Amino acid sequence: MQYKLILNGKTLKGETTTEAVDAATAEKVFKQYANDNGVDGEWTYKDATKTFTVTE
Repeated sequence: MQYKLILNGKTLKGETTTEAVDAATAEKVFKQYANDNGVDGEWTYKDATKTFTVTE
């Protein structure tokens, strides 16, 4: 499924997607994508719109 990630912060902001087979994999990959770009923050997940949010 296409999961989404929303980024709120100053180091990084905007939206990005990933095709992952479930929400555990999608979570390892988005958190990898955040560490790549310097992002440290708090995470929510919303199984109803398959969407992750991280806010710095």
